[PDB]
Order: sequence, then C-alpha cells, then structure tokens
Amino acid sequence: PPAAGLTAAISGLHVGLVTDLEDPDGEDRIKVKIPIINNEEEGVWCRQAFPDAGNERGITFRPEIEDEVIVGFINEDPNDAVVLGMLHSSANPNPIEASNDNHEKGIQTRSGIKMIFNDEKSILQIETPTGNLVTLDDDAGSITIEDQNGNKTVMDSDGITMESAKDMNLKASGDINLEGTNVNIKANAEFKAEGSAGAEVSTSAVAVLKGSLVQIN
Amino acid sequence: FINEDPNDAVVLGMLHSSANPNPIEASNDNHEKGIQTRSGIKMIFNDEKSILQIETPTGNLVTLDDDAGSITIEDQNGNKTVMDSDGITMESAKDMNLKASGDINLEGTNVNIKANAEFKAEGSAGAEVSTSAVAVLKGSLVQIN
Amino acid sequence: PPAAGLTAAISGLHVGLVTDLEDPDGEDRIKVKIPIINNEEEGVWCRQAFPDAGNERGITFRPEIEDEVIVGFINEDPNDAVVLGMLHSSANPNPIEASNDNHEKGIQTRSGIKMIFNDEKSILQIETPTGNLVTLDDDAGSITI
Amino acid sequence: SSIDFSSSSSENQVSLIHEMPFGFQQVFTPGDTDNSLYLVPDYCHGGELYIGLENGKNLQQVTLLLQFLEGSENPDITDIFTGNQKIKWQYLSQNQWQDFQSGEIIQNQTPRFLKSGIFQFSIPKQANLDNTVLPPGYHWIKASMVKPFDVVSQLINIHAQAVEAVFEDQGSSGNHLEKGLPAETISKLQERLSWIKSIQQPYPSTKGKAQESDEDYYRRVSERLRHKKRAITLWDYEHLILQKFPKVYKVKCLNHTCSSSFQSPGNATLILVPDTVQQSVFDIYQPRVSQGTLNDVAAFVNELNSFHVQAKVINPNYEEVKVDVKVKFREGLDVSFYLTKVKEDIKKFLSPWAYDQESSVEFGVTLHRSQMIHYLEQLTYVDYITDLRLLKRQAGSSPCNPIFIETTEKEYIQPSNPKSILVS
Amino acid sequence: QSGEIIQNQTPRFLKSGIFQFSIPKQANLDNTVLPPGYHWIKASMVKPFD
Amino acid sequence: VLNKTKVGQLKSLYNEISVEKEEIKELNTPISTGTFVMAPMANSFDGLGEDFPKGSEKWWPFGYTKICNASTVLPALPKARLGCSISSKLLKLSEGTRDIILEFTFNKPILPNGEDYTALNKAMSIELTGEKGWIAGLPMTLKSDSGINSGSKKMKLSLTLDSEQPAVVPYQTELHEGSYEVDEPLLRVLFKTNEKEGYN
Repeated sequence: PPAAGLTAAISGLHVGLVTDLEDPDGEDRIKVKIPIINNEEEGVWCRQAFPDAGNERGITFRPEIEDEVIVGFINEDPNDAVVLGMLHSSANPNPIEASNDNHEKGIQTRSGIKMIFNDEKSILQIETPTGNLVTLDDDAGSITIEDQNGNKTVMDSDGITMESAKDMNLKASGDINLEGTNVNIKANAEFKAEGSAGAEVSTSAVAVLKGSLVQIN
Repeated sequence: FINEDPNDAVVLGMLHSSANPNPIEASNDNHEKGIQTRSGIKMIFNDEKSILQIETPTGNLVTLDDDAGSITIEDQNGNKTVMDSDGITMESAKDMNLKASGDINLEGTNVNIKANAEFKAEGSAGAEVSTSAVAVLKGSLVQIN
Repeated sequence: PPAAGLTAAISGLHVGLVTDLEDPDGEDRIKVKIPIINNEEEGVWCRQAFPDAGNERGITFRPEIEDEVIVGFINEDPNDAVVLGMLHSSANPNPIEASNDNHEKGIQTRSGIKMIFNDEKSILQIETPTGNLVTLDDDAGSITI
Repeated sequence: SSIDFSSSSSENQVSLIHEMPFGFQQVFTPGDTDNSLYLVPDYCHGGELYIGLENGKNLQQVTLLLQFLEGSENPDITDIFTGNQKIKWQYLSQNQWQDFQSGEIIQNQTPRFLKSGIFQFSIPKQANLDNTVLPPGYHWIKASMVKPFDVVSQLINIHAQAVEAVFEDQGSSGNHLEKGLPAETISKLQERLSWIKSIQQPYPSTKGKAQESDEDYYRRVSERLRHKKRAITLWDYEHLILQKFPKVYKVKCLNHTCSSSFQSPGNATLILVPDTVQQSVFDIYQPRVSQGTLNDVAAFVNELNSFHVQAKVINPNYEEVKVDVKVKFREGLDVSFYLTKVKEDIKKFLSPWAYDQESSVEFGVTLHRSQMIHYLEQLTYVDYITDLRLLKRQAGSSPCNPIFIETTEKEYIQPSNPKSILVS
Repeated sequence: QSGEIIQNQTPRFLKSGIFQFSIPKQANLDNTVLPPGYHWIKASMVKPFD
Repeated sequence: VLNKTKVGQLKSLYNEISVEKEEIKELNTPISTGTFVMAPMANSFDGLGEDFPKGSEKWWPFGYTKICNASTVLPALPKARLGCSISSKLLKLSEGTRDIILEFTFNKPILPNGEDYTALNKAMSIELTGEKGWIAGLPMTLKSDSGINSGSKKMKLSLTLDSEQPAVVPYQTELHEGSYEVDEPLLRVLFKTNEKEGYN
C-alpha cells in the first residue's frame, strides 16, 4: 500500500511556497507551504536538491522567502518532501527574454550583478551595478577592463592603452625596462629624472639639449 | 523512475546532510551564494555588499567590489594591480618589463622617474631633452663626450 | 481516484522532445512532444524548472529545438507537465569525458565559449572560440590575460 | 580678523559650532548676521529621557509598553506632581524640539511614570531621520520632568508592538490562578499564521483568582459573623484587609501611631507587606507596595471606621541585622555544602519573613535557638560552637553611627515601624 | 570562587573521577605567558613528584 | 495593527540647581551651585554598557546624581560634555613660532569680580586639529595675559605653539574622527564640568 500503509499518500508533484530558511536541527532543510493542503500556516521542513553538492563543496543558491517551488515526495509520504527546483511566472518574470534563436544565457542576482554569455557575437561580459566591468569580445577582437571611477585598460588591434582618472604609479623592487622603436615622453608642467649612482643620455647620432636657459652645474 | 519500472532509474539531484555539510551557512537574509569545488576553488556572490570574488586555494584572486569602488588582481607571489579612486597602482614582487613592437607613449601633468642605483636612456637614432623653461643637468661630476 | 477522477492519469516520469520555445500566453512555458503518446504532432505546453528563479532573477538556460528532456506531471494529470531537466546520450555526447577521478568540471555553450575548472591542477580557465582568454593557474603560480 | 556678529555688509568669515552631550549644532555660518548668539547650549533645570525609534514611517502608529517596577520610588519627597501636573512629551524636527498636536497622542496610561502601561501614538508628518544634536537614522522623541529624580518609579524595560490579552474560563482546572502564569510560557498562536515571525512573554500574568475552596469559604463566613464588617479593633482591621486585598502577605495595625508620634489618640497607621513571589520582577530584599494599593486600602477602611477617624497606609521601610557564626563542624563537602550554600539557605529563611518564600521557622525575628534548630535540621551539618547577629554598625553605604543589635536581643525589630528584622 | 567549583572527586590525584567547574567571568583568551586562544587552568602541588 | 517599528536607543540627562544664578559673584564659590550628568546608555548598569548583575535589572529613567541611595551603591555617571568650536582660515599655520590671541565681547558685564588666567585654566580646556590628530594637553594652556576684567563685557584668551609642534591643518573626518561640515581648521574648547569653575 502507498506510503507503507502508515498514512494517507500524496501522488504526483506539487507546488509550494518558501517561508523559512533556518533549520533548527542542522539538516539544511527549508520550510515550505503547500497551498492545496493549507495556504495559511507555516508549512513543513523539506530537503533541497542542488546541481552539485558534497562534503564542503557544491553550487549553492537558495530561494527567497515567498518564492515558488516544485516539490516531490519520497515514497509518496507527505512528510518526506524534496524541493526539486524554482519556477517563473508572469508575477515573477524571467530576466532574459525568450526567443527561438536562443542567443542569450547567463546569471543575474538580486543586487544586479550579471554574468552574460552572448552566442551570436561570442561575447562574455561580467558587470556589477555601478559600472565595474570586464568584457571579452570576439566581435571587436578586444579585452576591456573598466571601473566606476573612469579608469580604463584596453587591449585591441592598436596595441595596449591605459588611462587614469587621476594619477598613475609604477613601482618595482628590481629594474624597470622600457623598449620600443620610438619612445616619447611628454609633460604639461615638468619633467624630472634622477639616479643616486649617476644618469646618462646617449645616442649614436645627435644629442640635443634646449631650453630658454640652460644651466650646467 | 520512468513508468515506475525499477530499471529505468534517473538521477535528479544531489543531497546535503549533517554528514556532508553545506559550505555556505544558512540565513533568512540569504546574502551569500556561489560555487565551491573539491580542491577549494571558489566563486562567490555577496549581495549585501555587491561583491564578486574569484579565488584559488593558494592566493590567486580577482575581486570586483562596489563597497570599495575598486578592482583588484593579485597573485600568490606578491604581484598586485589595483584600480580605484586614487588611480591605477601596479607593484611587482621582483621586476617589471614593458615592451612594444611599436612606440611607447607616456603622458601626464608631472612625470617623475627615480632609481635607487642607476638611470639610463638610449636611442639608436638620437635622443633629446627639452623644455620651454629651464633645462638642468647636475651631478658630482658632469662629462660630455 | 487518479488525476481527480476527471481524466485518464499518467504515472511515473516520461521522456519528451522540445518543439517550441515561444509561449503565446506569457507563462514562460515550452512546447514538448511525448513519443509514447504521439511522436508526430506538435505537443503540449509545459512549465520549466530552474536551479534558481525569482522576480527578475535566476539562472536561465533553455533547451534547443529537438533536445531530449525528462518530464513529471502534477497530480498525474497529462496536461500539468513540468520539465525537470535535460538528458545526454550517444546521439548527443557529453563534452567532458567521464572518469572515476572526476577532475574536470565546467560550462560549455553552443558557440564554443568555455569556463573550465580543473581540480587536479587547481586551474580556472575562461576562453572564447577565437583565442581571447583569462587563466588562473596554481601549477604555474601565474595569471595570464 | 575682526567680526561683528550683528553687522550686515561685513565679511563675517567665521563658522561657529556648539558642542552638546550627544552631538553638535551649527550655529553661525560665514556671511551670516544675528542678534543673539551664545557660546554655549542652554540647558535648564530638570531631567530628560530620549527614545530613538528604528524603521518607522511618517504617518504610522506606534504602541509602546513601559514596564515599571512598581513601588520603587522615594517615599520621602514633598514635591510629588500635585493637581494636574504630569510628564511632558515632544518630538524632534530639523534639530528643533516641537510639541505634539492634539490628534497625535492617542492614549497615555502612564502620565506620571508610577504604574506600568501603554503609550500609543502615530509618527508625525515631518518627523526627521537626518539630524545633528542626536544621532541620525532614528526618529527621536523626548520626555521631560522638572522634579527631583526619585518622584518616579524605576524602569525595567520599554517595548514596541505590545498587545493585551485574557484567560478563557472553560470546564478545566485553573491551577495557575493562585500564583499567576510564569514568564515565558507562551510562544505560539492556535493556528500558526505564516506572517508572524514571533511571540514573546517577558513577565508573569496578573489579576486572576481561583474559585473558593471549602477551607476559605468557612474561613470567610466565620470571620464576618464575628467582626460584622466594622473596622473597630486590631483583629478587625488586619482580617478585613487580608480578606479584601489578595496580594498582601502581612499586615500590622498600630493603635496610636502617626508619623511623628507613638502616643497620639484619634488616629492609626497600617503597614502593608506584599508577597512578591515573582522575583523575576520584584526586589525581594526591598519589597514595596505601590500607590494604587496604598490608596485603595486607606479608602476601604476609612469608610468602615467611624465618622471621626482616618487611617494612614504606609510601607514598612525595612531595616535589619544579620548573622555570623562559628564554622559548621560538618558539611557534606567543601563544595556541596559550602559555607556559601549555608549562607544562601540562611538568606532564604529570613527572606520568607521579608517577602513570601517557604520557611519552617515561625519567624525571622527570633532567638538563636530557632536559628540553631533550622540549621540542625540540615542533612549536611553537625554542630557550631557559637553564633551572633548584631546590626551592621559597619554598614558604610547607609551612613555610619547606625544602631547595632548587640545587647542580647532575640533579633527584635529596631522600631515599631521603619524596621523589619528580616535581613537577607 | 566558592560558586565556581561544582565538584571534585579527585582531591589528591589518587583515584579516577570527575572534576566539574564553570568558566569564570573575566577568563581571558588573549595572554602572553601561555599561548593565546585557549582558556588556561592551573593545578599545583609542593610535594615530591611521586 | 502590527508593523516593524522598534526601540533602538535610550539616553538621558539631568540638571539639578541648588543656588540661584544671581548669587554667583566669583567662579570659585564656597558652595556647589548645581550638578549636571549624562547616561549615553540609560538602561545599562553604569550608564555606559555594563551588564546588570544577575539578581536585578532596574534603572532610573532620568539618571541619578548621588552614589549611595536608600538601599544600595551605584557607580557614578559621567558628567555632561559642554562647549563650542571656532573655525577660520587664520589658523592655517605650518611652521615657526605661533602665537594665537582670541578676544570675546558680550551685551552685558560678566562679573563683579574679575578673573585671573589661573582661574580660567580650571574652568576650560582647548584643543586644535593638527597633522596627527588633536593637539591637546600642556601645549594648550592659557597664558598669563588672558583673563576677564571686573566690569568688562570682554573675555580674552592666549595660546602658543613651539616650533617643534605639528602643523595646524584643515579638518578631515578620516583623521580627526568626526562628522563636521567644515573645510577649515578647528579650534575646540570644552568646559571642565567636573570642577566648580568649569560648571560656573
């Protein structure tokens, strides 16, 4: 007989609502109401299934209070309920618009942090609510890192560009070595260079020193 | 079980218990979500503070933090890059090499170069130091050609 | 009586095929054929379960047209079907080769964008189809962009 | 630089800020003029209590429970809110204190902070969360008094969202009625509703009464047949009160006592001692009767005395001596029957006279022979060579020169009134 | 203090038994004479070691 | 009707006056003239957060001014903090010997008995915003030319800083630990309410 003959059994799958995420006996259960039984009281403690779980590992997301979930029952016993997944509806819209092309996939949290995969354009974009983002874009052939304060680094077909909103500090405990075909240094106010053990400017062709006044020692 | 046949079984999901604890502590506030693997590699989403952090077991990490207004990239060897309200800072544990197949162009209001031992600059087709105001060359000894 | 005595009931879980992802009445349903009933017509609208969902949030992936899925039924009524997950088979191979060591895990999309977690070597690698990549490698002690 | 604070058309380039006990205020900004500035905030004579509220809204109602320890006030003050005087209430807006309007206070059951009760009000429009004289983020409400600090009772706590409820008499046995329902017995509704996270019960229930037993029925009828409901002699007064007022533990009638005399004809004083069994609330070493009971008792009896006589009803104003003794010759163990445990038992035996508790001994105010018997009865004792219990002449806290009880008294009370001989 | 030791069945370390006590208020985890992170309790004797 | 409004904080003050202001002829009166105290946490044991001992939880809604009462002995409450501050550009001082003079004028005469600089140093305490935090202690003692003349409407104050002292700088919330909307340096003066001179 159903549910071992010890209780009335409940067949099929049912829909419930989440009322409490803190399990008094440490089994990682969540409390869920089932409206076809009673939609006013607190509900019962259910076990939750995850896509990945083990001893101190796994992928963990939990429903918010009043989220709608789908519930199964072990051996059709009403008090061996298991949460199998979360549902969407017009009262709780899906953030990614449906299409038969199925180009957009990803993760979006409560606070607005996104991670989106665009197949049509081969683009991966990670972004927070106030402008901090990292983008990998094969339709541009580039990588962009940008913050909310106006600082930006870009790697693309024209080489590597870095810009700072305020200042820039390059430091090393060892040597600093710059190379290139043409090295051009400009300042809108002052230029200085120092060395505690000497300094040198040299070339195989012509050295030039100019100013409105040139002083030597 | 498909059609309630004992030999058409399907696995629907994995379970936690006190014998196999959930790595993220339960709370009715539900602020912390994420992925944690067997070896300790994490990817965690903090809603309260709007923080996304990716981190491996021996200190290699990338953090996006809206409660700081910054982006940090840091490795296990002490190398670090930070973008924040004070601009862009880079530090190296040992050395730093900047190279290009083309030109290197530096700009700013004030450019300050310091070395604790030596400073050198070269150009195979010449070199130039100039200014509209005053050029200065000093040392305990100055040699020209 | 089964399915409230109003219709023939359907017991156990069944396998179906996806034919249409655009729901005419806005409930986020998908249309699925069930071959043990009829493998030629269009099918019926089913609700989809997700690992995370709520008001303007969640983890969303949808099956492609002609993907194979596992379907449950509310109160054993044939027209209250719910999609619980997607299946693999030799006709639709799993991109990550099986092993009892279970070292490799991750995400791979239709266009070839990958995100792979290697436990053996503690490596996280994010990569697109034409060479744009970011790698965090504890077996090298380095970060590469 | 030189600044005339009253002059227009002058570069008064200075900023002035006042420092206050819990914050600050900007007074004068650069470019301003004024006619009356001071270097300091003005605090007038009196006392102030500030209550900060979290998460309200500018048009919602707030219900507050003020739980007092009733009777804990100073009985020897002559300025006591006579006539229609009461405690004043105000709210904070833009760093100013403002009076509440007539439609903003719904009820005030505690106008002079002497009894527990409800306060209920709506949050006024223009209530402000962003202020500097008091920390921002809270709505702030002020209560004030200009009287000495002890004319009001001490508090236990203040709670928001209080609701009153009552026992339903059905066909069962109301055993909890003699001593009321203990603190924290109630945690749930009959139908647990989904929206209620929770319910708390901090204090014991009160005002109930069980049906009369046969023993009480006979006791009550028998006394009326003797005293005829008149308050004439000693027995009459003492038994009329214990029958009428159920939460009085002991009573004492004083035949010629006035506050300044123990020989004045035409008067009387009555002393009331409460039970205070629910020590979760009460101070069991200073049990006191609240004004409600002191006044109700006086009214009840004065109607039954005589046209010519009014009685006064007071608290005992307890004072007492305490024991010291030779070490016990035996104990169960140094810990199990520690001298501290013996001290606790001694305190309980005495406390039972001061306040309700169990005690085998007839009275605390007794000879050492009674004390010896009480200890001899213990299962963890054998003997003690000597004991004494003089009054604490060496009590520094209550001023020195205090009377001692050394002259071979059987723990006699220091006085007819303003004494108890029940230290514990 | 007198209320902090509940029982001592082993007063002279000659027989097996139970010692029971409460952790006192003002017990301190942050010290330097003994490693931090632990509450520390001391027992002592002035007699030969055996 | 139930909602989420909660009681968050409880604070209290008390000002007790024994002597009518008209009898203050000098700051160092032979008799106390009044007492002012505060409790930052009104419902704690000492007014500052100490837990009530197990046996009883009781507190006075408007504080207290005496230690020994009808039955017990309580810890004293801290005395009220009262004062003011001045902010202006002339305080931007970075080096050398610095001498700062302040003069104050009122509508009415101050007292029948004028006051020595040693009287003022028992009544007040002055601090400045500097490079490493607040400048305080011995360097901020009033000098000998300060004081109040007997029939005058003017009070004079005098401070000096050694060449070895930190610079005086504009106020910074991250350095001087506060919340003032001031873009200049601050000079802060508090009254020593613990003393008769400060209170007077």
